[PDB]
Amino acid sequence: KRSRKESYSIYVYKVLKQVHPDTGISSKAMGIMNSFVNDIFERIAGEASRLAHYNKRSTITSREIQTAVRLLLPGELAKHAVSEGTKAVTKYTSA
Amino acid sequence: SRKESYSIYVYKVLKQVHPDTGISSKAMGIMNSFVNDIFERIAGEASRLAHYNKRSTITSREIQTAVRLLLPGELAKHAVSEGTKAVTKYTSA
Amino acid sequence: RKVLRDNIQGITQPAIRRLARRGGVKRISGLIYEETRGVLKVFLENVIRDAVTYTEHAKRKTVTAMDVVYALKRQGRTLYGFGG
Amino acid sequence: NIQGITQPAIRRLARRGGVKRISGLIYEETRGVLKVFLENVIRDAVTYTEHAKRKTVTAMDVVYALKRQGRTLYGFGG
Amino acid sequence: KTRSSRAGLQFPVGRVHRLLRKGNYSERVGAGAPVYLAAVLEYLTAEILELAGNAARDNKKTRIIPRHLQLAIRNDEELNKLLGRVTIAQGGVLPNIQAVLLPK
Amino acid sequence: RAKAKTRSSRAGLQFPVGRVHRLLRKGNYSERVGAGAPVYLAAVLEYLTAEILELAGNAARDNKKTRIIPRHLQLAIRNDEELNKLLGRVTIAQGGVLPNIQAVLLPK
Amino acid sequence: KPHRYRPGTVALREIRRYQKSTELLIRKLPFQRLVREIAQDFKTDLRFQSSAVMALQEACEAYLVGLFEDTNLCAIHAKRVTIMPKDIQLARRIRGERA
Amino acid sequence: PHRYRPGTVALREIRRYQKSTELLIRKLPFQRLVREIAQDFKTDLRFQSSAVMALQEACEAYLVGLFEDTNLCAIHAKRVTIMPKDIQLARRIRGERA
DNA sequence: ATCAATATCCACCTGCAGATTCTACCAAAAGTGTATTTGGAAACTGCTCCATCAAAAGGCATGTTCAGCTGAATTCAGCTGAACATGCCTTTTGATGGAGCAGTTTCCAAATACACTTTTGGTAGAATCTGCAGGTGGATATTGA
DNA sequence: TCAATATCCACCTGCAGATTCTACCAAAAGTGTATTTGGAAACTGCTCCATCAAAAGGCATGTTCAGCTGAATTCAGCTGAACATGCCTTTTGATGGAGCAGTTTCCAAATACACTTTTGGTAGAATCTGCAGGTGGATATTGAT
Ligand SMILES: [Cl-]
Ligand SMILES: [Cl-]
Ligand SMILES: [Cl-]
Ligand SMILES: [Cl-]
Ligand SMILES: [Mn+2]
Ligand SMILES: [Mn+2]
Ligand SMILES: [Mn+2]
Ligand SMILES: [Mn+2]
Ligand SMILES: [Mn+2]
Ligand SMILES: [Mn+2]
Ligand SMILES: [Mn+2]
Ligand SMILES: [Mn+2]
Ligand SMILES: [Mn+2]
Ligand SMILES: [Mn+2]
Ligand SMILES: [Mn+2]
Ligand SMILES: [Mn+2]
Ligand SMILES: [Mn+2]
Repeated sequence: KRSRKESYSIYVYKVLKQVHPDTGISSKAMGIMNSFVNDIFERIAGEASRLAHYNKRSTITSREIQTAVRLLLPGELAKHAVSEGTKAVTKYTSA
Repeated sequence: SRKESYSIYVYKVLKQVHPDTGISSKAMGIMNSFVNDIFERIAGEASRLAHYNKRSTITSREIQTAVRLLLPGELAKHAVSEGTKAVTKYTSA
Repeated sequence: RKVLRDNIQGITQPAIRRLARRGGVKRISGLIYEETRGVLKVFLENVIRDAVTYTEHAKRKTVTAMDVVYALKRQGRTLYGFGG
Repeated sequence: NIQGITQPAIRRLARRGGVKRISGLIYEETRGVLKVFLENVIRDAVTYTEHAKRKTVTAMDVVYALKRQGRTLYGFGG
Repeated sequence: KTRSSRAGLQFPVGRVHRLLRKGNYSERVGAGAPVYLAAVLEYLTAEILELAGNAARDNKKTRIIPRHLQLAIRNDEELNKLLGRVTIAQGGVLPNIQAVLLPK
Repeated sequence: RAKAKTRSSRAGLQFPVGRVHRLLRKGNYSERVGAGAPVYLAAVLEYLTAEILELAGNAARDNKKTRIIPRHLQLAIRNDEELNKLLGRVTIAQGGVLPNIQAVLLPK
Repeated sequence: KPHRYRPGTVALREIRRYQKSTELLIRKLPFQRLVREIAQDFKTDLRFQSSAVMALQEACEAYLVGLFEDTNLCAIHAKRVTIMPKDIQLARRIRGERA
Repeated sequence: PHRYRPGTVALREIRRYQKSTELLIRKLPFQRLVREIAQDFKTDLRFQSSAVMALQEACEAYLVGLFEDTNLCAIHAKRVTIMPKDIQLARRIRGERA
């Protein structure tokens, strides 16, 4: 009788604090960030799905995400994106 | 391996509209590409429609809306027509 | 309610001129106002036609902010700020 | 190898595009555009080739790249 | 008893349905979906061929080549629209010249 | 039983890794999703929001504000070649446009 | 005198002004009617979330501001400073909106 | 002792090439340009003989299209000769370089 | 080359409407415990893709000429910007009545799980033909006088 | 117009490079049973959308009046089209042969499931503060003389 709806707000805010310790963000702005995150999520995942299909693969590995990033993101943003993704994943698999 | 396409079907249809006419090899490829593209757009739109209404199944209704979102005026109406018609008769027997 | 008519003329020159100033336009031919309205109406009908189509497929009598956001995306005018 | 695209060629193109009079500076300007177009389409294609883990770039790779770029091409695999 | 025969179509209603379930479009597909779609596909195909043919004749030929398709596409407002961002290979462009360029 | 560690923290990510995994499933992009994909993708999304956030913050600082608003996101986005291209077909509500007047329009 | 700025002084003053802000430039109510009207012709007895209309306006106004930019550029190309229908027409054909 | 005025052979060319659908660039030079470009992304590659056609059809079609838009921009500037700037306005409004 | 007639700046100033902080349910994540298979390796195969390489023109640089074209420069009619005086209608602020949105149960009808039975659609082939190419002439379209 | 170039459009006509139309088979597709399950009817709570009322002011409308801007004209260097002429690079053609891209055939590592715990979010009240909206002296800019 409530209907709780999800959002990335909690996370944007944590990242906002690492880059700008004491800066705030209005809700209109936070709304725009959620949009952004979902847009890119959708885009990455979409291209990824297509990549798997073109190759007869039934599963999406972090390898699909990576090529996807290379196709979707522009030059320097891609480098940085890819680096941090690989970092997160190799760190993850080290339990 | 087996490389399937729409070459046969394009042709049967070609034979109706223009029985006395033939179709190139390249021209046939073009036709293939066409069917594949429209299929994708229609499927994709349809796919998203379901997701939005939190539906987990793609019926003929999503297909019809997708068609109404994708094709131009007269093209869409005839498309929908042909679409329900086919469904109706399919349901006959 | 009350018959809604000729509402495109509600988009006045002052406003069409303010939008052009943000667009950085310095001088405007008097024939521009009728062009804009025409263009605006064609743009709006398309976004609105797709939206209401989404509204009808979801079987509602209300056009939601999302119905629009999806309409805009279908048209390549992706909008950030109202959900989605 | 870009200069391989002779001016006469660039003229035939412009001619198909309906151009009557051509400035001399265009030719280089057009070789710049052509270049960027190929770079982009190939940079995306090869990416598909290398994701498929291959040494051969296929029509489908080019095709999929064109779609990526919004230049959909019928007649070569889809 | 071919699932297409029932719908009175040439296009493969079965193959299509296969292409849907396997295409990652939705968790599940409906009996009608393949039908409705395949018929929308057949329809559009006919339309292209119909007009492409007429061009085949007008060009005096008998076999439809890419050119006849492009002529059939770029000459129809609606097909031209639906295919506004597609390149028909080996199709050329429609004969058109900016009257401002004509002599005299 | 052992202590529950969120997959995010195992990756040193601020973004919800499990959320990203769940969504990769409900979206129907593939029949099955690997274990790192949500981690990789989540890292990226987190990395991208971090990038724009830094720029907007500076943009907020420039305008002498402490709370980011849509306009700061605009300026941030439109002034960076890359974010600008990534969001080239995106319209940010209440963002405005970059102050820009064509040279020829100025007085001489 | 009375004092009097020359043609274009206030025009550039305005550009500077409207580019420094983010407020919607069209009046809310008029925009709403137009919307409810256009929509009534596609489907009768519809209702709108206050925000669907706010979205619509964000989108229309951004749309036209970009249009004027391109427009304005086609006016500077014809070695002119005054935008005209002629200019809006070229911008839309090149954008593909109305080939 | 016989001479077609400037601009006439041209209209003949326009009419000719718009009537045809044959590729307009010398194949080899193209394939050479392609292969060279590809190199800067990954060495020792190979291209299906088709993959290079998909590429030519793509380019020429792009260019011919871009010339139409360019031509329009010249017309708009009251000229009749396409200038590098006409190409820039076109690409600028297309969103290719905005 | 100075003047005011304005517009643009900004440093303060202070409620108050949006944050931001602080708390309780839960609808997911996070564990284990089995089950299921995806998709790299290996072992070879038949396909193309890459080089040779030897002519052979077709198509491309250079040049020579000069015919329009694309810049300038002027000049002026009249259109669009800048101002004002009017007074209309868009804003603002709730106050209220419900239409219809959504959250919750309960299902038949509808789509999904295998496990065999059947053509159907695709390859590699023998059957066929539609145009491409050439060659002639005969109107056309140009362009000079 | 007249009339000499060059073109360009038709008018037939024969061979073969590609349509085609076959013959035959794995592989979908279709048939039959059992499951599983998706949400469509059927209610209902209630969020927020449609209307309204009333008032004051921010603005849209018209109007003058004339500063410039768009545009019509006039005027030539000179840039870029039309022809020729000189051959260099691109075609046309198998032909050889192996780099590769497929293709089965295992299975270990990786996923998927099915409940069972645990707990990281989310929907509201509390409690604050950026900063919006005024205020008004500087200072810049702008247009007059
Ligand atoms: Cl159905
Ligand atoms: Cl993975
Ligand atoms: Cl005009
Ligand atoms: Cl230039
Ligand atoms: Mn109406
Ligand atoms: Mn001269
Ligand atoms: Mn005057
Ligand atoms: Mn009710
Ligand atoms: Mn058969
Ligand atoms: Mn012929
Ligand atoms: Mn059972
Ligand atoms: Mn259910
Ligand atoms: Mn002027
Ligand atoms: Mn080998
Ligand atoms: Mn907790
Ligand atoms: Mn918590
Ligand atoms: Mn302030």
